[PDB]
Amino acid sequence: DVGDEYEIIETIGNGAYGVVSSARRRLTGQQVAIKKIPNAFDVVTNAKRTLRELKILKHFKHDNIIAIKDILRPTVPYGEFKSVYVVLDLMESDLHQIIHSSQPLTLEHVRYFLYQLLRGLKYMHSAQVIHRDLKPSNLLVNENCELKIGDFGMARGLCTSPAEHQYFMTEYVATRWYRAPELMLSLHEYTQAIDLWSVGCIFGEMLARRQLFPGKNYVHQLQLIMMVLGTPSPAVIQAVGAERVRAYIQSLPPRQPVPWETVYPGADRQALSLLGRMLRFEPSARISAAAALRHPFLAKYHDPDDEPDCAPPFDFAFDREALTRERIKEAIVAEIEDFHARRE
Ligand SMILES: Cc1cc(Nc2nc(N)nn2C(=O)NC(C)C)ccc1Cl
Repeated sequence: DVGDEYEIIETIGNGAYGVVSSARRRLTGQQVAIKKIPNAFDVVTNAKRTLRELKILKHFKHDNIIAIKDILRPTVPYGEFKSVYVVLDLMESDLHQIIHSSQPLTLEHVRYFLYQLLRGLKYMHSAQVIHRDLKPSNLLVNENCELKIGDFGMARGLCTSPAEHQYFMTEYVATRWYRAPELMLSLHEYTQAIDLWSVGCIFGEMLARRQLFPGKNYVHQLQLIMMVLGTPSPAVIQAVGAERVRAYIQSLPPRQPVPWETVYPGADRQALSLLGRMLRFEPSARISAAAALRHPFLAKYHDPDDEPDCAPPFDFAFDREALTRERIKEAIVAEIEDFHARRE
């Protein structure tokens, strides 16, 4: 059941949320995507994640971030409510599908896709939200070339609970190929700078239409980053949590960084200038999303008056709480109610 307000067309694929249904609002004919989260309250970690995503997507109001158009209200008694139905914007493709296809992808495509990504990020980052899992598949693109950041399951603030495993096991946070050196190496510096490494990776991937660091495992991933970036500094090496990784990096002959001009021959000069400001071992050495929008490479689209920040910041306190499956269900049901009490 989809509240009798919608008409289901077909089951489509989604880069950010796996499998969704293309549908239409029966009154207006407006095309939408309907995500079903089956048995949503069965497992603690899944239930916590649904709550996190709902709170994050409700807090944001930005064209480059995926929006909740509607959330279906429980039709059955409370005890029987097991599946959540979320109405999202209908996004036909994603950046993974576009990069890795026979479709055009000129420097102008790259410039415009990076612009939309950084626009959405400047806003997200000012709310003290770190996506922590940016990748081409998570950057939804529609028929009108609108890029929208989706999939906030890995998202956290500047402060995290020690009660969760990823607080210590940072190398398991997100996707290997786009995972920031501070997460790979447990450098105890976890800011929005994490996302700018991932942006750099996506930027490189758009320029060559191939993954920049497609490591086969943990060590191989580090070897790939070090083949381009060179050996990390002694300060980065001293900050490495694990003794085996630290010893492994120290066991290697020194390597100087490879110029980006050698990595991407004949690629646009301003594109490579910006890329080098993102791909740095040191998180604090990286350009912020706001300063990147000021870079000459994005001058074409850059309008400071059309690139908002997000006020107030987003608070992750709800997520640090040890909540039972029932308490999470209660908090999700209260999000549905709030979403509806804020419209009417
Ligand atoms: C759009 C939206 C999506 C979710 N998705 C969600 N929650 C949980 N637990 N899994 N999940 C997935 O999308 N999983 C797939 C990747 C297989 C939750 C809330 C909202 Cl608003």
